[PDB]
Amino acid sequence: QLTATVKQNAENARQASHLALSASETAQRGGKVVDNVVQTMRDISTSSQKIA
Amino acid sequence: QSRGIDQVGLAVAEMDRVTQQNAALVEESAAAAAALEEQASRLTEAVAVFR
Repeated sequence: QLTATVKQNAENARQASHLALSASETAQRGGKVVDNVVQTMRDISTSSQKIA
Repeated sequence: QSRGIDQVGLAVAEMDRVTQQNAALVEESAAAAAALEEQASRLTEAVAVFR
């Protein structure tokens, strides 16, 4: 019974590692996507001010 | 798992005492068996005088 839970906890650890690792990479890729928008919002601000 | 190990710990504790009790029976049986050798050796030795 213990071996059944050990392999279960060990198996879930590998599955959770992929989700945790994928979540980290998903945040890094999403971070750059959000950082690029920051420069875009400023460009639109300068563009709007240029129209003024 | 912690609760399961506890059952194994208690199970081992029961075998620990049983193992010690078995040693007494094994040791007592060895001492009792050795006594038969002394008694048996005395019978064959007592009648050894008769050719």
